[PDB]
Amino acid sequence: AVRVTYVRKHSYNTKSNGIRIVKTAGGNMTVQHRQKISNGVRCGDCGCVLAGIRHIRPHQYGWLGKSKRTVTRAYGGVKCHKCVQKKILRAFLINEHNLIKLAAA
Amino acid sequence: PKQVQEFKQILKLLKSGSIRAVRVKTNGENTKFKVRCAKYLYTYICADKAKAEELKKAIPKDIHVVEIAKKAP
Amino acid sequence: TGHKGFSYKLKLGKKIHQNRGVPQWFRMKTGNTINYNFKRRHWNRRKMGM
Amino acid sequence: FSCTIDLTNCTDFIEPKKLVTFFRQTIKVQGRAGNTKGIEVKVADKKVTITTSSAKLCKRYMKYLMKKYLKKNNLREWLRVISDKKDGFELKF
RNA sequence: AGGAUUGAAAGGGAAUAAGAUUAAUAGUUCUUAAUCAAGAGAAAUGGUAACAUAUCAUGAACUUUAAAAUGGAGUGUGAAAAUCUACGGAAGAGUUCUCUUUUCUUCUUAACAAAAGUAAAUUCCACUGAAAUGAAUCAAUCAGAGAAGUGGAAUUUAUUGGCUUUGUAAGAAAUUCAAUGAAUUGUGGUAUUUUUGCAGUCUUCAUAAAAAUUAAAGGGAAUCUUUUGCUCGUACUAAUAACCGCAACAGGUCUCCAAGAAGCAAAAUCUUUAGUUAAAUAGAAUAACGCAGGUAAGGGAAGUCGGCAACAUAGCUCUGUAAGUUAGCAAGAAAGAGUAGCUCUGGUGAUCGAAUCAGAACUUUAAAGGUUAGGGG
RNA sequence: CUGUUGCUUAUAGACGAUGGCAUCAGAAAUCGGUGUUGUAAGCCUCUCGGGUAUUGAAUG
Repeated sequence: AVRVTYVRKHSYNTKSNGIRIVKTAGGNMTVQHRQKISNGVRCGDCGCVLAGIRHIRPHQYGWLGKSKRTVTRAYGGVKCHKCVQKKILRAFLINEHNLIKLAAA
Repeated sequence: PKQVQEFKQILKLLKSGSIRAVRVKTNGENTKFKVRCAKYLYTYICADKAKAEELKKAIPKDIHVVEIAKKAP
Repeated sequence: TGHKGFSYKLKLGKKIHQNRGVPQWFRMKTGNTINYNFKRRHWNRRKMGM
Repeated sequence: FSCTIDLTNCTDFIEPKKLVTFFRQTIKVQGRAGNTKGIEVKVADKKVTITTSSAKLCKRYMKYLMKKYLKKNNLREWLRVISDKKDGFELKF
């Protein structure tokens, strides 16, 4: 087999020193540098991973399109649909209860 | 490098003044029209000789054209 | 090391420059007693300690 | 499949007949050296071809038995079988 | 507005690759192709929904959320690479009076993007409402705060979007041939290993960083081309000769990549790519006494302070395994039988393939033992 | 006369020494005798085969 060497001067297998050995022209293999695996967005209430948003590095969200870093809904990109649905029902039902309980019962 | 897909978009590339150079590579099966633009190198894979000649005529006369074959320049 | 500070590299270059012998024309001066530089060193004989 | 052997400059060394036979009693059509009834060697004047359709054979098969010749007749040091890149072989010094 | 400096060339971090080139530097030069940052030239739609639209489709103060950014073990599994292998060849080389349609070598392709074809896993959404309880995993685990089924959405899979494919791009490179010019560069595998993710399981009186910096939300204040990219390091060794031990010291000194055979094994042994045949001089002779490695008749610890040293046992399968015991062990207890070569048969799957197990003939120098490899009570 | 030297010398030997021969010398293969192993390679038979054999063995 073909053995390879690090290209940069980092000699230790740290988290930021990940490599991939891929085949090149002529049969020789070159060394790449692979990105770290990143987490996604979580709902602020239930801590569940949000859908519709990619799991990329924080600085790479700026390069994405405007619609690719959020969801077209209230609290989109910070609250899940279950998280939001309870917020709406909490807001309406509590105010309605206050209207009859107090406020000229 | 980006690839244009059908015959319409390539013509608008030569019609536009953003062009910088054109290289035509003839392969054993098809011929590629590589338009060197400012940012990217657009290429069109033409598999019909009749439509290849039409694209050759549409090239503005004031631009450099490189014809490539089994031997590179 | 490969990695070094800029001013440290210039002090390494000076130690290279000073590791030279007396030029021939200097040895032909009248009343000359300086034939060999005794402040000379080699990498494998004395470590310059910097 | 039709592969030939070019002998335009070694007819003095190799007379094309023998060679015409060699193959005949040496291709192992089914492991038997000789049973080439479906192999059409013929004479082809200067060249020698096999133009075989029914039997199974390959170009590297032909180069193998060609090298059997020049080793058998002790003249492999003088010649060397090169493919003409045209489904055929030619002999060089 | 909230708290100052320094502190990591292994922590966090905007963005570059392939080929060629030098006597020596090269993700740094050259060719080609990219990317990033900073600049210049009354406010949209679609889908029931999850959510989706080459910028689009405004969004200030203030506040909030998320990311950067988090242990380990063990199991299963997706993909790539290497190794092995099936089919079909092209080119070159090796052996060849004994055979061998034979043995060997090459058949490659980056960053960044595209979107023909097509995956595995997980989480959500719509319809319906499960008991005769079903669904499923290697294991689990799950379900009227809603299973299974049908149809969808999203994300992860070493860049865009995981894999094949495409642009780059064959014009490069590899292997050949001729004397610069010509030829080729399919398709597969329910195999092994490494790497990289994923999914749930287990474990803690252990719960396994922060900041720079980025995005989104709530709120509703106000009304394609082109330029530049500064400073410093970059040679070489990294060790049976470049480092630390007074030295070209058998000592010590942190990592990355990693072929074949054989085997449970990254063990011992042999080989391929690469490196080397020099590493404090040799020649003749073949005394004693040594240092290192061995063997030995008969006896078998009588030697000795003492079985010191050496011998001995040793892999795998089957049978069998005592007292004692904190009931978990003792245990590989102890003890016994088998094991080779060749020719066959059967069992274990999917819509051709895996090494594994069992059995039967016959032959022999009667088989773990070259290497490796418990002495027991 | 003796010593050196030669026989990569032996009845000897650490080196010296000692012993033998030195042109009718010596060395060498080959052959025969003598041993060891166990029946070669090509096609159970060839086959009591093949191989080794002084190196510190014995003839020519």
